[PDB]
Amino acid sequence: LREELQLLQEQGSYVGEVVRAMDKKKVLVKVHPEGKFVVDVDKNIDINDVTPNCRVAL
Amino acid sequence: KIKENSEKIKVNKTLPYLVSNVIELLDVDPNDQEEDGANIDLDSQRKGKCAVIKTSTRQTYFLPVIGLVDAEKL
Amino acid sequence: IKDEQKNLKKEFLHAQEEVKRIQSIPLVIGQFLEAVDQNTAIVGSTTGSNYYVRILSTIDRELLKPNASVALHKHSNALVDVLPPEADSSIMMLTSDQKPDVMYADIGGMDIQKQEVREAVELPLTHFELYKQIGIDPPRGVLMYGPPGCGKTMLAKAVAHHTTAAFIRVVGSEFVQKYLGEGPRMVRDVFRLAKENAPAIIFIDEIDAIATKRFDAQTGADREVQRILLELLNQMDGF
Amino acid sequence: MVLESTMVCVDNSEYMRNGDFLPTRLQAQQDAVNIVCHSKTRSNPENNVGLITLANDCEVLTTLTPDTGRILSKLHTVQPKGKITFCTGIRVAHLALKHRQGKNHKMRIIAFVGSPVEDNEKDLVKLAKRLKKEKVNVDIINFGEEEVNTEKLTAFVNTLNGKDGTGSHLVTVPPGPSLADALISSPILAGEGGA
Amino acid sequence: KQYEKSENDLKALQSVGQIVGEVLKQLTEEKFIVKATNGPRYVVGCRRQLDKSKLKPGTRVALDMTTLTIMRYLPREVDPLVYNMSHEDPGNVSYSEIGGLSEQIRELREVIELPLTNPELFQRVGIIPPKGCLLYGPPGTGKTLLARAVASQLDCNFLKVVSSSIVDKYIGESARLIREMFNYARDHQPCIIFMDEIDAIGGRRFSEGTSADREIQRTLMELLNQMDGFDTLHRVKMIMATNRPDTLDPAL
Amino acid sequence: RGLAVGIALVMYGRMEEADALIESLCRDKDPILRRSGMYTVAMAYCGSGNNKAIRRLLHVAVSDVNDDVRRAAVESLGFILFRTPEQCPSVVSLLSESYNPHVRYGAAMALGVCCAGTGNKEAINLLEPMTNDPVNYVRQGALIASALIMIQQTEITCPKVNQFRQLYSKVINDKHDDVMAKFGAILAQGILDAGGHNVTISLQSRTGHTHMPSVVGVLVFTQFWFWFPLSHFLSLAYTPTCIIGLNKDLKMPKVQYKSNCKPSTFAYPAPL
Amino acid sequence: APAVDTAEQVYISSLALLKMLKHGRAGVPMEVMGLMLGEFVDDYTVRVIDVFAMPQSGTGVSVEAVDPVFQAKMLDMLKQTGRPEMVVGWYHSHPGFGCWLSGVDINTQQSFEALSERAVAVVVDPIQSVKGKVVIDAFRLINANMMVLGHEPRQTTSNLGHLNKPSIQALIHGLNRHYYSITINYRKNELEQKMLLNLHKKSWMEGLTLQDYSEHCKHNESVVKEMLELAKNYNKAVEEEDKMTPEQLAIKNVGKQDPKRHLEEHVDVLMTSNIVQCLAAMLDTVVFK
Amino acid sequence: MPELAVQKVVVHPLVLLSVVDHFNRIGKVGNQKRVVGVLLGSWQKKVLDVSNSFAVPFDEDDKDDSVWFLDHDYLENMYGMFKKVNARERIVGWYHTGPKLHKNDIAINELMKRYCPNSVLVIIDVKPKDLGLPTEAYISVEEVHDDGTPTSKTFEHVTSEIGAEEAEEVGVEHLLRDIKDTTVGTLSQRITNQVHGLKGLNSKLLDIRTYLEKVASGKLPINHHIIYQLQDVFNLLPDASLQEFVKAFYLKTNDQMVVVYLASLIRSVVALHNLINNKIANRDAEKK
Repeated sequence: LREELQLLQEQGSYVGEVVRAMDKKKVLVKVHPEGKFVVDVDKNIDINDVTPNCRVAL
Repeated sequence: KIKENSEKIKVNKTLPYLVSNVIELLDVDPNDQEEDGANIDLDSQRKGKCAVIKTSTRQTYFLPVIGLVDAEKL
Repeated sequence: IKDEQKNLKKEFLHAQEEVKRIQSIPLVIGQFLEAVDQNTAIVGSTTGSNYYVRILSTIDRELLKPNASVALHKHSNALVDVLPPEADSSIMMLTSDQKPDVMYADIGGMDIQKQEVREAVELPLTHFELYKQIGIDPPRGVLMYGPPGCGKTMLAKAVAHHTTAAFIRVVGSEFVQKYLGEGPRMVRDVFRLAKENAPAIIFIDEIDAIATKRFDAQTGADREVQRILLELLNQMDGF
Repeated sequence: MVLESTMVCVDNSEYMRNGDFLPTRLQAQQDAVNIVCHSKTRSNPENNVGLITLANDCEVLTTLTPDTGRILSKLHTVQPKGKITFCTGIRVAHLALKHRQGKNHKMRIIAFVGSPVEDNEKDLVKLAKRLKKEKVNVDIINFGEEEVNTEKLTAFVNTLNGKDGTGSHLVTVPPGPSLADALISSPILAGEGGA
Repeated sequence: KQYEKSENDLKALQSVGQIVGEVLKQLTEEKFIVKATNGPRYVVGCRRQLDKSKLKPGTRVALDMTTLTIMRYLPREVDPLVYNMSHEDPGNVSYSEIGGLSEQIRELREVIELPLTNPELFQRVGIIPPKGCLLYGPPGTGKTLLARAVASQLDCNFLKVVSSSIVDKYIGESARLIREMFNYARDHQPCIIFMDEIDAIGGRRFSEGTSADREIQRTLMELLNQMDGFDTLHRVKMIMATNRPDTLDPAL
Repeated sequence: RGLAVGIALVMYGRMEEADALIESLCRDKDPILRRSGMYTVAMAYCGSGNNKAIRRLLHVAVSDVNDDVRRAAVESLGFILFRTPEQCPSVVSLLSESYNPHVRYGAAMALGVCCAGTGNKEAINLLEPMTNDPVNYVRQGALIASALIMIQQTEITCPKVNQFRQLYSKVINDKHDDVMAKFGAILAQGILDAGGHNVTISLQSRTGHTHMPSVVGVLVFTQFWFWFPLSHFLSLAYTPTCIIGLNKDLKMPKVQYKSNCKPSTFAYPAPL
Repeated sequence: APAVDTAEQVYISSLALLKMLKHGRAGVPMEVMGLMLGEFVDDYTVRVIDVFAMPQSGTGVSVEAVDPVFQAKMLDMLKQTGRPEMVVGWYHSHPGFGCWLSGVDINTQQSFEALSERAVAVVVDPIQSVKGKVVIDAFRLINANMMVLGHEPRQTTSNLGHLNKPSIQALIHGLNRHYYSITINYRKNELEQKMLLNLHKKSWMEGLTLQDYSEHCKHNESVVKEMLELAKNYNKAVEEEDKMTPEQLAIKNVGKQDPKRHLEEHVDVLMTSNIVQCLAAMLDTVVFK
Repeated sequence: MPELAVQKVVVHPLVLLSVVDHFNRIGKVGNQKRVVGVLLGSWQKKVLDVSNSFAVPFDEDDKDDSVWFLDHDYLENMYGMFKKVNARERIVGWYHTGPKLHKNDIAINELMKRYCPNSVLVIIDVKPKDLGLPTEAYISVEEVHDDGTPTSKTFEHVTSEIGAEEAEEVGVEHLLRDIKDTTVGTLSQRITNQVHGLKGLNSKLLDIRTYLEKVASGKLPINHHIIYQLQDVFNLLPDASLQEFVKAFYLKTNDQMVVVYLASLIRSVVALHNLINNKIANRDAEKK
């Protein structure tokens, strides 16, 4: 319970979807109400374990 | 002393600053609006010269207006 | 150790006060899209922006699971708490504070039309049980057509006045807001109020300025109208 | 005079309202309290006064303040049905003097008696023993125990002085005209210590 | 004066600037749900001090941005364009000029002047008083002038409105002005609302349109619902001036 | 704080007589006084391990949510039980689970003292998750307690000392970071190397029954959360681990003795 | 340096914790403050004997918030009772920020700091502090320049830490720089505690007091009817319903309006009420008759 | 000025706590003497919500209920500083340090009226008495008796309850080394309240009983009103005792067992045959 406030407090979040996934170790995501952004891959999800048009959390 | 009290405001006061327009001009008392009763019979409305402002980002912000150029001119 | 449990429960209850502060204001209201998993879920806040956010102490997917309002904490955007569907419904059940000026004293005629509307609109509200039983399938929406002034809205107005309730009047320019993203979010809540307190009537005065079969869809202004129509269709099956 | 907490006890009785001291005592004492208060304040201003009624059921009108206004107000009105009860006023003065707004001062009681005492010989010797142990003294402006009574006070006053580090004084104002509003002549202008 | 700025500004900085909101609906008078004019909906508190009665669905509140408790009460909803139109009356306009056409001025007068003093006069006959005067007349007659003149004479509050100032790029901003011109007019009753050249707001049936047309049908839609719809006009009379009415929607 | 440890030394080998004293102290109004009782039983009961002593410490701990009494109680148990040191990891584990990280610091200590001359397998693994935890004071208890059991043994034979050396060096260099983790790493370093690997703090004497100098020095030592100099008392605790001859003429005669050692598995360590 | 500078534990008396909280709560959302009256003992004990509040305003927790009228007036009262105290420091609530100091707080903290190096700024729980169990911490605020000189580490020494985050990493950076959650203990004795434990004297009557029998009998009847409904749903469920995840359980074992839970709540409330209501009436009857 | 304006006294845990503190601090004025101090909170209203209390200098001589000193200045200044901070804050009344009810308090009540309308007598004791709070609330009532003077000034008890603000309540928990003993909540609390009532009932009967013996021989003064009310308790004599029973819980437990047992039973069948193979696995897993 103690830990939950720390996890819970965060800058926020966004929901985007992978438009395209590179071979440069960046992923093309469009966040739904804003424009497109090119961003580095995380530990959990990267190019080999993603297929495009899969909604992904940020 | 003015600069010192103003000092917390002064950091926000500098760049960036937006522009906006005046939905209404509210001419009331210079400082402290009326006091409401119930449990603790004292102020919750402390509004001095005030303006209800609509920004041009299509957002609305309430703010108590500066005592140097008052609401009344606006 | 049996005593230690009892003390740990004491520590627990004091520790619970810590979650309780995030659970209280400031809070933002969102709507639950669906639960992808326990610890995190996909939610859509009332800004027309969607966030992937955490669930505080693994709240049960029961009456959370289908489309409902939920409480989120503002400064984190986290899903702290749940709200029922009735909470944060846009406008209240109307035609009990904004009743029309018209009765069946303005129209005594169009007899066949009068007979039809009363059986179709008024009666399933009263006795759903008789209306299902008879061999007419459960209530679905009505479309009223005609040339201007014929009283398509008039018969709807008339019936709503007599009832005093089971009617939500919404203006079709209330869907729209100044500020983008909010415009479809409005539609869902108001339309949802009807569903919880069923049978209830959602009556739109003039469906046009939204029911365009053509959108420009290049300026933000056009896009927003296109988003109201898109929500509407989805929601129609939802009722 | 300097570092003193004072309880001025105003007598309110059927006796204190006569034409004994022109025009009537009620006006005459009002002049008298202003002269003692001011006199003490004038000497060095660091003394304060309080107000208690010596007579009947004790009431604390005021605790320590310099203010003359309160003494002047209490004095003009008097109960017809009142009479002195010396024991209650001494008891209460001592108790009040302990707690103070300005707290540093020595304990002295100043009392007006414009009535013959209504308490017996056992009572008067009892009170004198209490005053002496606490080393808290009473200065008395006495016209009252002259009225149809003997001066019981006279004995106590001598005993109390010397031993106590506070002073007591017997101030004599003859019964009938002699004034009792022209206080400068017979000193109880300020309370004197004994040490 | 400068010391004064600092103190009044101090109150705002607590909140990190206060935000306008309005009660989206009353669920209780302690916890309200508020819709924000800056955008998202919230569930907010109320002060243990504030009179609970002041806060209602119709009225506006300000909230702390940092703890969403209703900090204070704000007056009703208003639009800056409306506020100036109502406050001002330039030009004035003499009644004498429209004159000599005098019979035609009477017909107008029945709708505009009589319900303002009392609606009782029309109530007596049995029927609600008409809403919305359409002045039409060959070019250059005085249609716009007639509206202005009768108003100037009565000395009741008068909104003179540019109809090409009602529409703007931003969507539902155009929806807001029409309900707003009436709402201000209802607050300050007895009143006259004048829109000149009603053609600007008037749209067609469209849906082959442009963005400009897109906006026009929506203003058109809102006007119907306030004017003769479920909502009604207790003494606000609306004066329309038109050179040729043949641009307006068929419902209108 | 100083008194609270103090009442305990003078009661040494009272056994049951200490019970009346701990109960009173615990009954007392002030929360600080409740801590002072725990000391009293800790010193007195050593040289035994009895039912009587344990039951009251635990009593204090459950009745009170209070962070200090729980942590306090757990340490004293480990001293009573070191006359059958195997019992201690079982009981200390239950208490560590609790919501207060405070209890955990004491848990670390309890184990340390019990095992201090020679330990168990179980005692080391219990301590080990606390070392990793990033709550500063739980990590602090863990690191110091580990050093005590391991004392006067070669760094090669132990993998844990080698690990701890790397950890120590980074934390001491950082100046701005919280004091308790720094203090755990250093106290545990200094102990390990102690006397160039020649002094031990024995769990109990090598004649048969409990080392007095070790128990006094170690008990005050456990406190350094407020006022640091108390930790130095650990000098009194050290026991020399070699025999020294003596004879009629007042000389030392040459004593050769057999020892379970080889110089081909044990050689003089140096830290980092 | 021969400098003291260290972390200061605050020993809070029972009147002082309850009073500060009360003020803080009353004050929401406007930031409210007040002075700590006390005595200093030891060399890091600052004891708050008592507290008073400076008025509730939108201008508080500023050097403008402290009024000479209220402070003097308040001090004068204490003298007649004969209580000598010094201004040990100041307490405040921020209900639009956590249990960390904010920018507006800094000017006030500095003035008290210069006056007494043993005056602290204490943030007291209001209702905004996310990590709030009524965790009160006292901090002093320095700047970056001072830290590199090495003034900063002194302050941090001799305290037990604890991590909070009620407003993201920016708060944490300031939190570490300050003292980093300083330990607060409370001075109490057994007599004061007992007064706080009991709600009222009236429990003596009230514990015994029963409604009307008819109403008790109704309660039993209402629950039974409720339970009877849930029963059908239990029957399918029993085949599993030991499974993790409520989403999965929703279909399998009727995890949508969970029958185990509904039944357990109905049984607990019914149980305690029926026994207590029977026991009371029956016990009273034997004593009275 | 009104005495009658109380029927409910709600007191914060702060005021109750505050008196305990003032006894020692004030310089131990009390014992034979008394310390009465002002109560700050809501007044001019029926339900009294006491926010706070502070000590006022008082020297009491009990025996003679005509002699006392009370600080005249204290009430005025103290009310003004507090008012600004919270404007509900006014002078609610005064506390008396017991030990219980007296007649000496009657004399004391009259002077309080001139300063502020109040006459509420709250007897907050610093000495533990009662299983609950040693606090009583009293409202001055006028009743006629026919044993003594006609029309007496006396006290009828009026119900006392407690409050607390939300932060303040969590604060009450923080100081305690417990949460609370009772709240009349779930299964566990609810019984604790019943046995607390029963002990509380026994304490009540004894006060009245001991007193009647004393009237019977060795005279104490009596009132017609108290004597009548006591007689009434005998006269009212209950009727018959019936109804109330449950058994519901056993089904809940029983159904619960078969759901947890489902897993156990399956584990039992696999586990037994596995038992010799498990030794090689366990060793291996444990080895590294």
